[PDB]
Amino acid sequence: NQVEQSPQSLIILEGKNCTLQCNYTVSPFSNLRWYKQDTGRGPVSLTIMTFSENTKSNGRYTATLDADTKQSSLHITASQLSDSASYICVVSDRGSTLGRLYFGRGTQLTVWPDIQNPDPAVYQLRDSKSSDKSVCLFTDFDSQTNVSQSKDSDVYITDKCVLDMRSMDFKSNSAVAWSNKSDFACANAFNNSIIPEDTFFP
Amino acid sequence: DIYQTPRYLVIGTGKKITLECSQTMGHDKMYWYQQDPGMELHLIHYSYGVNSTEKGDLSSESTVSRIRTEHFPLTLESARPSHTSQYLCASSGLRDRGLYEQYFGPGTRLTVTEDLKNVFPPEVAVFEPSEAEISHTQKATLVCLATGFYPDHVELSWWVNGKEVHSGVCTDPQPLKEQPALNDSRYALSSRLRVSATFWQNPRNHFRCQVQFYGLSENDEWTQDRAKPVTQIVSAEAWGRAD
Repeated sequence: NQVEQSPQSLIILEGKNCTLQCNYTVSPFSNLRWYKQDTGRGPVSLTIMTFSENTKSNGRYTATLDADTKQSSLHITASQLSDSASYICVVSDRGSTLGRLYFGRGTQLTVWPDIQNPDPAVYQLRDSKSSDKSVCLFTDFDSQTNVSQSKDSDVYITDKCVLDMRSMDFKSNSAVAWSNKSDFACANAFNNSIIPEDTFFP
Repeated sequence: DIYQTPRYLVIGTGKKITLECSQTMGHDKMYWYQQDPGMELHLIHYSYGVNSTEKGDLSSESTVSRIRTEHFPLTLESARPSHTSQYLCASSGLRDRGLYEQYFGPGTRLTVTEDLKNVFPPEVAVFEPSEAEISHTQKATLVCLATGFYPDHVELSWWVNGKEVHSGVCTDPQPLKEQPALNDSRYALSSRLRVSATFWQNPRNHFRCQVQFYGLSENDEWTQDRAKPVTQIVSAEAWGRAD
Protein backbone atom coordinates (compact mmCIF):
# COMPACT_ATOMS: atom_id res chain seq x y z
CA ASN A 1 0.00 0.00 0.00
CA GLN A 2 1.43 3.30 -1.20
CA VAL A 3 -0.78 5.35 1.19
CA GLU A 4 -0.74 4.96 5.00
CA GLN A 5 -2.77 6.76 7.67
CA SER A 6 -2.38 7.32 11.37
CA PRO A 7 -3.85 6.81 13.85
CA GLN A 8 -6.02 3.75 13.05
CA SER A 9 -8.65 5.24 15.31
CA LEU A 10 -9.00 7.77 18.09
CA ILE A 11 -11.51 9.17 20.53
CA ILE A 12 -11.59 12.88 21.41
CA LEU A 13 -14.03 15.05 23.42
CA GLU A 14 -16.17 17.66 21.66
CA GLY A 15 -14.47 21.10 21.52
CA LYS A 16 -11.00 19.61 21.17
CA ASN A 17 -8.89 19.84 18.03
CA CYS A 18 -7.16 16.81 16.54
CA THR A 19 -4.57 16.02 13.88
CA LEU A 20 -4.72 13.15 11.41
CA GLN A 21 -1.65 11.98 9.56
CA CYS A 22 -1.08 10.62 6.10
CA ASN A 23 2.13 9.29 4.65
CA TYR A 24 2.69 8.06 1.08
CA THR A 25 5.27 6.41 -1.17
CA VAL A 26 3.43 7.19 -4.44
CA SER A 27 5.81 8.35 -7.19
CA PRO A 28 5.37 10.48 -9.21
CA PHE A 29 3.21 12.73 -7.05
CA SER A 30 0.60 15.05 -8.53
CA ASN A 31 -1.92 15.67 -5.71
CA LEU A 32 -3.36 14.72 -2.31
CA ARG A 33 -6.96 14.80 -1.01
CA TRP A 34 -8.82 14.30 2.24
CA TYR A 35 -12.26 12.65 2.32
CA LYS A 36 -14.85 12.49 5.08
CA GLN A 37 -17.05 9.38 5.04
CA ASP A 38 -20.06 9.21 7.30
CA THR A 39 -21.43 5.72 8.05
CA GLY A 40 -23.65 4.31 5.29
CA ARG A 41 -22.71 7.27 3.08
CA GLY A 42 -20.33 7.97 0.21
CA PRO A 43 -17.04 9.80 0.83
CA VAL A 44 -17.10 13.60 0.65
CA SER A 45 -14.00 15.43 -0.61
CA LEU A 46 -12.73 17.98 1.94
CA THR A 47 -9.52 19.55 0.59
CA ILE A 48 -7.49 18.90 -2.59
CA MET A 49 -3.82 19.92 -2.69
CA THR A 50 -1.07 19.82 -5.30
CA PHE A 51 2.67 20.10 -4.46
CA SER A 52 2.39 23.78 -5.46
CA GLU A 53 0.34 24.33 -2.28
CA ASN A 54 1.29 23.64 1.33
CA THR A 55 -2.12 24.50 2.83
CA LYS A 56 -5.85 24.07 2.10
CA SER A 57 -8.84 24.93 4.25
CA ASN A 58 -12.47 23.79 4.21
CA GLY A 59 -14.26 25.53 7.08
CA ARG A 60 -12.95 23.90 10.26
CA TYR A 61 -10.80 21.38 8.35
CA THR A 62 -7.26 22.52 7.46
CA ALA A 63 -4.95 20.25 5.46
CA THR A 64 -1.17 20.56 5.15
CA LEU A 65 1.20 18.92 2.67
CA ASP A 66 4.97 18.52 2.85
CA ALA A 67 5.57 16.94 -0.57
CA ASP A 68 9.32 16.68 0.09
CA THR A 69 8.75 14.28 3.03
CA LYS A 70 5.61 12.82 1.39
CA GLN A 71 3.48 13.62 4.41
CA SER A 72 0.18 15.38 4.88
CA SER A 73 -1.85 16.28 7.98
CA LEU A 74 -5.54 17.08 8.46
CA HIS A 75 -6.31 19.32 11.42
CA ILE A 76 -9.83 19.64 12.80
CA THR A 77 -10.64 22.76 14.78
CA ALA A 78 -13.19 22.63 17.63
CA SER A 79 -14.41 19.07 17.04
CA GLN A 80 -18.12 18.39 17.08
CA LEU A 81 -20.11 15.15 17.36
CA SER A 82 -20.79 15.48 13.63
CA ASP A 83 -17.05 15.10 13.03
CA SER A 84 -17.32 11.42 14.06
CA ALA A 85 -16.54 9.69 10.76
CA SER A 86 -14.00 7.89 8.65
CA TYR A 87 -11.25 10.18 7.25
CA ILE A 88 -9.61 9.03 4.01
CA CYS A 89 -6.33 10.24 2.54
CA VAL A 90 -6.14 9.77 -1.26
CA VAL A 91 -3.14 10.40 -3.53
CA SER A 92 -3.08 10.80 -7.31
CA ASP A 93 0.15 10.15 -9.21
CA ARG A 94 -0.55 12.10 -12.40
CA GLY A 95 -2.55 15.20 -13.36
CA SER A 96 -3.68 13.79 -16.73
CA THR A 97 -6.49 11.34 -17.57
CA LEU A 98 -4.25 8.27 -17.21
CA GLY A 99 -3.48 9.02 -13.53
CA ARG A 100 -4.57 6.73 -10.68
CA LEU A 101 -6.10 7.41 -7.26
CA TYR A 102 -4.47 5.66 -4.31
CA PHE A 103 -6.68 5.37 -1.17
CA GLY A 104 -5.51 5.03 2.39
CA ARG A 105 -7.47 2.64 4.60
CA GLY A 106 -8.82 5.61 6.61
CA THR A 107 -8.85 6.93 10.17
CA GLN A 108 -11.90 6.39 12.38
CA LEU A 109 -12.61 9.42 14.51
CA THR A 110 -15.09 9.18 17.35
CA VAL A 111 -16.09 12.36 19.12
CA TRP A 112 -17.56 11.88 22.62
CA PRO A 113 -19.97 14.20 24.45
CA ASP A 114 -18.54 16.22 27.33
CA ILE A 115 -20.71 14.90 30.16
CA GLN A 116 -20.44 17.14 33.19
CA ASN A 117 -23.28 15.71 35.27
CA PRO A 118 -23.61 11.91 34.88
CA ASP A 119 -26.77 10.53 36.52
CA PRO A 120 -26.74 6.85 35.57
CA ALA A 121 -30.15 5.15 35.85
CA VAL A 122 -32.06 2.13 34.57
CA TYR A 123 -35.70 2.85 33.80
CA GLN A 124 -38.59 0.68 32.67
CA LEU A 125 -40.58 2.17 29.77
CA ARG A 126 -44.22 1.44 30.44
CA ASP A 127 -45.25 -1.75 28.64
CA SER A 128 -46.71 -0.88 25.21
CA LYS A 129 -49.32 -3.66 25.70
CA SER A 130 -49.90 -3.00 22.02
CA SER A 131 -46.59 -4.94 21.98
CA ASP A 132 -45.60 -8.10 23.90
CA LYS A 133 -42.24 -6.52 24.63
CA SER A 134 -40.82 -5.02 27.81
CA VAL A 135 -38.23 -2.25 27.49
CA CYS A 136 -35.47 -1.13 29.89
CA LEU A 137 -33.34 1.97 29.36
CA PHE A 138 -29.85 2.54 30.76
CA THR A 139 -29.30 6.30 30.44
CA ASP A 140 -27.19 9.28 31.64
CA PHE A 141 -23.94 7.39 32.23
CA ASP A 142 -20.47 8.70 31.29
CA SER A 143 -18.89 7.64 28.00
CA GLN A 144 -16.39 5.56 30.04
CA THR A 145 -19.18 3.03 30.70
CA ASN A 146 -19.20 0.08 28.29
CA VAL A 147 -22.50 -1.67 27.66
CA SER A 148 -22.23 -5.43 27.24
CA GLN A 149 -24.39 -7.86 25.26
CA SER A 150 -26.85 -10.03 27.15
CA LYS A 151 -26.06 -13.58 28.31
CA ASP A 152 -29.50 -14.57 26.98
CA SER A 153 -30.34 -14.96 23.28
CA ASP A 154 -33.93 -13.85 23.98
CA VAL A 155 -32.72 -10.57 25.50
CA TYR A 156 -31.63 -7.86 23.06
CA ILE A 157 -29.26 -5.10 24.18
CA THR A 158 -28.12 -2.24 21.96
CA ASP A 159 -24.81 -0.34 22.32
CA LYS A 160 -24.55 3.12 23.90
CA CYS A 161 -25.94 5.92 21.73
CA VAL A 162 -25.32 9.65 22.04
CA LEU A 163 -28.34 11.89 21.94
CA ASP A 164 -28.04 15.66 21.69
CA MET A 165 -30.86 17.85 23.05
CA ARG A 166 -29.66 20.94 21.16
CA SER A 167 -31.82 23.33 23.24
CA MET A 168 -31.30 22.42 26.86
CA ASP A 169 -27.80 22.08 25.37
CA PHE A 170 -27.71 18.64 26.98
CA LYS A 171 -26.14 15.41 25.82
CA SER A 172 -26.72 11.94 27.22
CA ASN A 173 -25.77 8.33 26.58
CA SER A 174 -28.32 5.56 26.54
CA ALA A 175 -28.57 1.85 25.81
CA VAL A 176 -31.80 -0.17 25.33
CA ALA A 177 -32.66 -3.71 26.52
CA TRP A 178 -35.75 -5.70 25.63
CA SER A 179 -37.11 -9.22 25.88
CA ASN A 180 -40.60 -10.73 25.63
CA LYS A 181 -40.08 -13.43 28.31
CA SER A 182 -41.60 -13.43 31.82
CA ASP A 183 -38.03 -13.60 33.23
CA PHE A 184 -37.08 -10.08 32.10
CA ALA A 185 -36.91 -7.28 34.66
CA CYS A 186 -34.91 -4.03 34.48
CA ALA A 187 -33.13 -4.95 37.72
CA ASN A 188 -31.33 -7.74 35.82
CA ALA A 189 -31.30 -6.44 32.20
CA PHE A 190 -27.80 -4.94 32.33
CA ASN A 191 -26.29 -7.44 34.85
CA ASN A 192 -23.59 -8.45 32.33
CA SER A 193 -22.41 -4.81 32.20
CA ILE A 194 -20.00 -3.02 34.51
CA ILE A 195 -22.32 -0.14 35.52
CA PRO A 196 -21.33 2.64 37.98
CA GLU A 197 -22.07 1.76 41.62
CA ASP A 198 -24.20 4.92 41.99
CA THR A 199 -26.64 3.77 39.21
CA PHE A 200 -30.22 4.66 40.12
CA PHE A 201 -32.66 1.72 40.16
CA PRO A 202 -36.13 3.17 40.76
CA ASP B 1 -25.03 15.95 -10.36
CA ILE B 2 -24.38 12.21 -9.97
CA TYR B 3 -27.29 9.76 -9.70
CA GLN B 4 -27.73 6.08 -8.76
CA THR B 5 -30.80 3.82 -9.00
CA PRO B 6 -32.18 1.95 -7.14
CA ARG B 7 -31.24 3.26 -3.65
CA TYR B 8 -31.92 -0.21 -2.24
CA LEU B 9 -32.37 -3.61 -3.82
CA VAL B 10 -33.21 -7.04 -2.47
CA ILE B 11 -33.15 -9.89 -4.97
CA GLY B 12 -33.00 -13.71 -4.99
CA THR B 13 -29.86 -15.76 -5.65
CA GLY B 14 -29.20 -16.38 -9.34
CA LYS B 15 -31.10 -13.40 -10.77
CA LYS B 16 -29.60 -10.70 -13.05
CA ILE B 17 -29.01 -7.28 -11.42
CA THR B 18 -28.31 -3.95 -13.14
CA LEU B 19 -27.30 -0.94 -11.01
CA GLU B 20 -27.65 2.43 -12.72
CA CYS B 21 -25.20 5.28 -12.45
CA SER B 22 -25.55 8.45 -14.48
CA GLN B 23 -24.25 12.04 -14.34
CA THR B 24 -24.67 15.19 -16.49
CA MET B 25 -21.39 16.93 -15.56
CA GLY B 26 -19.70 15.85 -18.81
CA HIS B 27 -17.26 13.77 -16.76
CA ASP B 28 -15.13 11.25 -18.61
CA LYS B 29 -13.56 9.49 -15.63
CA MET B 30 -15.99 7.24 -13.74
CA TYR B 31 -15.66 4.66 -10.98
CA TRP B 32 -17.42 1.77 -9.21
CA TYR B 33 -16.48 1.04 -5.62
CA GLN B 34 -17.75 -1.72 -3.35
CA GLN B 35 -17.95 -1.36 0.44
CA ASP B 36 -19.31 -3.51 3.28
CA PRO B 37 -20.38 -1.72 6.52
CA GLY B 38 -17.35 -0.62 8.59
CA MET B 39 -14.91 -1.83 5.92
CA GLU B 40 -12.69 -0.02 3.39
CA LEU B 41 -13.58 1.01 -0.16
CA HIS B 42 -12.39 -1.32 -2.88
CA LEU B 43 -12.23 -0.03 -6.45
CA ILE B 44 -14.07 -2.64 -8.48
CA HIS B 45 -14.25 -0.94 -11.90
CA TYR B 46 -13.18 2.29 -13.52
CA SER B 47 -13.54 4.06 -16.86
CA TYR B 48 -11.37 6.65 -18.56
CA GLY B 49 -14.18 7.81 -20.87
CA VAL B 50 -16.87 7.21 -23.55
CA ASN B 51 -15.69 3.65 -24.47
CA SER B 52 -13.43 2.56 -21.63
CA THR B 53 -13.82 -0.20 -19.05
CA GLU B 54 -11.12 -1.47 -16.69
CA LYS B 55 -11.01 -3.85 -13.74
CA GLY B 56 -10.33 -2.18 -10.40
CA ASP B 57 -8.20 -3.37 -7.49
CA LEU B 58 -10.72 -5.98 -6.31
CA SER B 59 -11.79 -8.81 -8.64
CA SER B 60 -15.56 -9.17 -9.14
CA GLU B 61 -18.21 -11.20 -10.97
CA SER B 62 -19.71 -7.86 -12.04
CA THR B 63 -19.05 -6.29 -15.43
CA VAL B 64 -19.59 -2.70 -16.59
CA SER B 65 -20.51 -0.81 -19.71
CA ARG B 66 -19.49 2.64 -20.85
CA ILE B 67 -21.24 3.01 -24.21
CA ARG B 68 -22.14 6.62 -23.44
CA THR B 69 -20.37 9.31 -21.37
CA GLU B 70 -23.47 9.88 -19.21
CA HIS B 71 -24.03 6.25 -18.15
CA PHE B 72 -21.88 3.69 -16.30
CA PRO B 73 -24.22 0.76 -15.44
CA LEU B 74 -22.92 -2.15 -13.35
CA THR B 75 -24.25 -5.63 -14.16
CA LEU B 76 -24.34 -8.79 -12.03
CA GLU B 77 -25.52 -11.62 -14.31
CA SER B 78 -26.36 -14.03 -11.47
CA ALA B 79 -26.60 -12.62 -7.96
CA ARG B 80 -25.20 -14.51 -4.99
CA PRO B 81 -25.43 -13.72 -1.20
CA SER B 82 -21.72 -12.80 -1.40
CA HIS B 83 -22.59 -9.76 -3.59
CA THR B 84 -24.48 -8.26 -0.63
CA SER B 85 -23.10 -4.80 0.20
CA GLN B 86 -23.05 -1.14 -0.83
CA TYR B 87 -22.15 -0.12 -4.38
CA LEU B 88 -20.87 3.42 -4.87
CA CYS B 89 -20.46 5.03 -8.24
CA ALA B 90 -18.21 8.08 -8.61
CA SER B 91 -17.10 10.51 -11.33
CA SER B 92 -14.38 13.13 -11.59
CA GLY B 93 -13.75 15.93 -14.06
CA LEU B 94 -11.24 18.70 -14.63
CA ARG B 95 -11.95 21.40 -12.03
CA ASP B 96 -9.47 24.24 -11.37
CA ARG B 97 -5.76 24.54 -10.40
CA GLY B 98 -5.14 21.43 -12.56
CA LEU B 99 -7.29 19.09 -10.46
CA TYR B 100 -9.70 16.19 -10.88
CA GLU B 101 -12.29 16.34 -8.09
CA GLN B 102 -14.09 13.08 -7.31
CA TYR B 103 -17.85 13.17 -6.74
CA PHE B 104 -19.62 10.12 -5.27
CA GLY B 105 -23.16 9.00 -6.07
CA PRO B 106 -25.84 8.28 -3.39
CA GLY B 107 -25.07 4.55 -3.62
CA THR B 108 -27.14 1.38 -3.98
CA ARG B 109 -27.56 -0.91 -0.99
CA LEU B 110 -27.84 -4.46 -2.31
CA THR B 111 -28.91 -7.58 -0.44
CA VAL B 112 -28.95 -10.95 -2.17
CA THR B 113 -31.14 -13.40 -0.30
CA GLU B 114 -31.62 -17.13 -0.88
CA ASP B 115 -35.39 -16.81 -1.23
CA LEU B 116 -37.74 -13.84 -1.32
CA LYS B 117 -39.81 -15.54 1.44
CA ASN B 118 -36.99 -14.39 3.75
CA VAL B 119 -38.18 -10.78 3.20
CA PHE B 120 -40.17 -9.35 6.13
CA PRO B 121 -41.30 -5.80 7.01
CA PRO B 122 -40.60 -4.27 10.44
CA GLU B 123 -43.08 -4.36 13.26
CA VAL B 124 -42.83 -1.00 15.01
CA ALA B 125 -43.75 -0.22 18.61
CA VAL B 126 -43.31 3.02 20.57
CA PHE B 127 -42.65 2.84 24.29
CA GLU B 128 -43.74 5.73 26.51
CA PRO B 129 -41.48 7.43 29.07
CA SER B 130 -40.93 6.10 32.58
CA GLU B 131 -42.50 8.22 35.33
CA ALA B 132 -39.39 7.55 37.43
CA GLU B 133 -37.22 9.18 34.72
CA ILE B 134 -39.48 12.23 34.52
CA SER B 135 -39.53 12.87 38.28
CA HIS B 136 -35.80 12.11 38.62
CA THR B 137 -34.47 14.11 35.66
CA GLN B 138 -37.33 16.36 34.40
CA LYS B 139 -36.81 14.69 31.01
CA ALA B 140 -38.79 12.07 29.10
CA THR B 141 -37.32 9.44 26.77
CA LEU B 142 -39.54 7.62 24.31
CA VAL B 143 -38.16 4.45 22.73
CA CYS B 144 -39.00 3.01 19.31
CA LEU B 145 -38.29 -0.64 18.35
CA ALA B 146 -38.41 -1.89 14.78
CA THR B 147 -38.26 -5.67 14.86
CA GLY B 148 -38.35 -8.74 12.66
CA PHE B 149 -37.21 -7.04 9.47
CA TYR B 150 -35.26 -8.43 6.53
CA PRO B 151 -33.43 -7.13 4.64
CA ASP B 152 -31.61 -4.50 6.69
CA HIS B 153 -32.95 -1.80 4.33
CA VAL B 154 -34.74 0.53 6.66
CA GLU B 155 -34.93 4.27 7.44
CA LEU B 156 -36.19 5.27 10.89
CA SER B 157 -37.33 8.80 11.73
CA TRP B 158 -39.15 10.59 14.53
CA TRP B 159 -42.01 13.01 13.88
CA VAL B 160 -43.41 15.43 16.47
CA ASN B 161 -46.55 17.38 15.67
CA GLY B 162 -46.03 16.44 12.01
CA LYS B 163 -42.45 17.69 11.62
CA GLU B 164 -39.45 15.35 11.45
CA VAL B 165 -37.12 16.05 14.34
CA HIS B 166 -33.41 15.26 14.71
CA SER B 167 -32.53 17.07 17.95
CA GLY B 168 -32.96 14.76 20.95
CA VAL B 169 -32.80 11.61 18.76
CA CYS B 170 -30.36 8.65 18.68
CA THR B 171 -30.85 5.65 16.42
CA ASP B 172 -28.51 2.65 16.62
CA PRO B 173 -25.89 3.02 13.82
CA GLN B 174 -26.39 -0.66 12.97
CA PRO B 175 -29.31 -3.05 13.58
CA LEU B 176 -29.15 -6.22 15.70
CA LYS B 177 -29.44 -9.67 14.13
CA GLU B 178 -32.20 -11.61 15.93
CA GLN B 179 -30.21 -14.80 15.20
CA PRO B 180 -26.44 -14.06 14.82
CA ALA B 181 -25.65 -17.64 13.63
CA LEU B 182 -27.91 -17.33 10.54
CA ASN B 183 -27.22 -15.61 7.17
CA ASP B 184 -30.73 -14.31 6.42
CA SER B 185 -31.45 -13.53 10.07
CA ARG B 186 -34.09 -10.87 10.62
CA TYR B 187 -33.11 -7.60 12.32
CA ALA B 188 -34.11 -5.23 15.10
CA LEU B 189 -33.31 -1.53 15.43
CA SER B 190 -33.75 0.75 18.40
CA SER B 191 -34.20 4.51 18.62
CA ARG B 192 -34.66 7.09 21.42
CA LEU B 193 -36.34 10.50 21.43
CA ARG B 194 -35.71 12.61 24.51
CA VAL B 195 -37.85 15.65 25.32
CA SER B 196 -38.53 17.78 28.39
CA ALA B 197 -40.98 16.45 30.98
CA THR B 198 -43.30 19.45 30.39
CA PHE B 199 -43.32 18.75 26.65
CA TRP B 200 -44.25 15.06 27.19
CA GLN B 201 -46.90 16.02 29.78
CA ASN B 202 -48.72 18.16 27.24
CA PRO B 203 -51.49 15.85 25.87
CA ARG B 204 -51.70 17.99 22.69
CA ASN B 205 -48.21 16.81 21.73
CA HIS B 206 -48.14 13.95 19.23
CA PHE B 207 -45.05 11.69 18.86
CA ARG B 208 -44.62 9.24 15.96
CA CYS B 209 -41.88 6.77 15.09
CA GLN B 210 -41.76 6.00 11.37
CA VAL B 211 -39.85 3.23 9.64
CA GLN B 212 -39.45 3.29 5.88
CA PHE B 213 -38.81 -0.28 4.77
CA TYR B 214 -37.47 -1.09 1.34
CA GLY B 215 -38.63 -4.46 0.12
CA LEU B 216 -40.14 -6.16 -2.85
CA SER B 217 -41.29 -4.23 -5.90
CA GLU B 218 -44.59 -4.66 -7.74
CA ASN B 219 -42.59 -6.63 -10.32
CA ASP B 220 -41.46 -9.32 -7.82
CA GLU B 221 -43.37 -12.62 -7.65
CA TRP B 222 -45.09 -13.65 -4.40
CA THR B 223 -46.71 -17.02 -3.75
CA GLN B 224 -46.98 -16.84 0.04
CA ASP B 225 -50.27 -16.44 1.94
CA ARG B 226 -48.76 -13.69 4.17
CA ALA B 227 -48.85 -10.10 2.92
CA LYS B 228 -46.35 -9.31 0.12
CA PRO B 229 -43.42 -7.50 1.87
CA VAL B 230 -43.47 -4.49 -0.45
CA THR B 231 -41.69 -1.21 0.22
CA GLN B 232 -43.75 0.58 2.87
CA ILE B 233 -43.90 2.85 5.89
CA VAL B 234 -44.65 1.16 9.20
CA SER B 235 -45.33 3.58 12.01
CA ALA B 236 -46.31 3.74 15.71
CA GLU B 237 -47.50 6.69 17.73
CA ALA B 238 -48.07 8.14 21.20
CA TRP B 239 -49.64 11.31 22.61
CA GLY B 240 -48.52 13.28 25.69
CA ARG B 241 -49.61 12.18 29.18
CA ALA B 242 -50.70 14.83 31.72
CA ASP B 243 -49.91 12.43 34.65
